[PDB]
Amino acid sequence: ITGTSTVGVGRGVLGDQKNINTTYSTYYYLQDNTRGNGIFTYDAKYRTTLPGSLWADADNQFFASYDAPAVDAHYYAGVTYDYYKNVHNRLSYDGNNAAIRSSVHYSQGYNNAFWNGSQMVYGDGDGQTFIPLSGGIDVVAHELTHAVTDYTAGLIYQNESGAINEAISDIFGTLVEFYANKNPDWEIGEDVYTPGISGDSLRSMSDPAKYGDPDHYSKRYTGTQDNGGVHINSGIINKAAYLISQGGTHYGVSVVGIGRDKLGKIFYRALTQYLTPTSNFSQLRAAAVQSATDLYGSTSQEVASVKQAFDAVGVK
Ligand SMILES: O[C@@H]1[C@@H](O)[C@H](O)OC[C@H]1O
Ligand SMILES: O[C@@H]1[C@@H](O)[C@H](O)OC[C@H]1O
Ligand SMILES: O[C@@H]1[C@@H](O)[C@H](O)OC[C@H]1O
Ligand SMILES: O[C@@H]1[C@@H](O)[C@H](O)OC[C@H]1O
Ligand SMILES: [Ca+2]
Ligand SMILES: [Ca+2]
Ligand SMILES: [Ca+2]
Ligand SMILES: [Ca+2]
Ligand SMILES: [Zn+2]
Repeated sequence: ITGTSTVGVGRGVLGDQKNINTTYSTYYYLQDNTRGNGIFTYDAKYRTTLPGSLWADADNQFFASYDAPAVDAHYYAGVTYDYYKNVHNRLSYDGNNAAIRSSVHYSQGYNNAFWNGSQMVYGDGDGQTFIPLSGGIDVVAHELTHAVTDYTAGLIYQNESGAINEAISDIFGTLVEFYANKNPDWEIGEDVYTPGISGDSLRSMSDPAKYGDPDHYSKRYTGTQDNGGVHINSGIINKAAYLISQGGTHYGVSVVGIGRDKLGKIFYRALTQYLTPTSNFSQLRAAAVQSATDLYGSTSQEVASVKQAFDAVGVK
């Protein structure tokens, strides 16, 4: 909508207060004009018609329980935009400041979030498996990274290319979480997963096997569930990325960590320069090696650590 840019305040899913960029035109809309061509947050009103209604508020104060998922989807979309612009010089998910749109209150008791090819969508959870999923910055960044992937490598969402697609979203979801620097970890979804169970998460990058996901290529799932296990075999790549950044000895193979920033530069370059829709795990290794070579040289520790990490998870 056309209006004047202003700043509101509210509370997110976890009860934390934050300011949000809004637009005033009779009502205050969750429309942030300070980033690219706008960040727009919508209310699906417990239905599945998308995008729903652009979120309208009468007084620019968003402290109602019903407001919280919108606050966080809107705010964390902005953080993720900032990450890609400030860290990778990428303007929104298409590189040309495409508008970022998010809908919350999707359906009833919906225990998931997703990028639908045009926008992000967040369920409220059922209060047992999940609370509203936009409360997790790694979830928000995970989904928006799917958009980045769709506009760059275009990894098909099945089998190994789909598992890479998932891992990329977990990797940059985590790197955005570290970028914002509020309780950062190498776990996925911990902030919105199982409110009645402490210390758990949906996936682990540091130890995928914690939740039954493979941490080595020999353990990859080869059935048909989950589009060929795209959320399962992602653990193999998540572990490799974790090792590149943090180091460790995995199945007896030692990896010297090079830190989160260099992990991001290597995998972002791989994603945007070398990966293709049909890339498999072995092609990802080559892409990451070439990216590290571009950035730091063929004889660098960085290239060495990329090789060790993929060796450690059995990807040749
Ligand atoms: O879980 C939902 C909650 O996030 C919202 O605030 O009010 C409706 C609930 O279904
Ligand atoms: O209570 C909710 C209210 O906060 C919102 O503004 O409109 C929908 C209602 O369910
Ligand atoms: O607020 C209620 C919400 O919790 C549920 O998801 O659908 C019915 C609504 O009235
Ligand atoms: O999937 C397994 C899980 O069920 C168990 O609790 O801990 C080990 C995991 O491999
Ligand atoms: Ca209000
Ligand atoms: Ca965390
Ligand atoms: Ca996390
Ligand atoms: Ca939990
Ligand atoms: Zn995903």
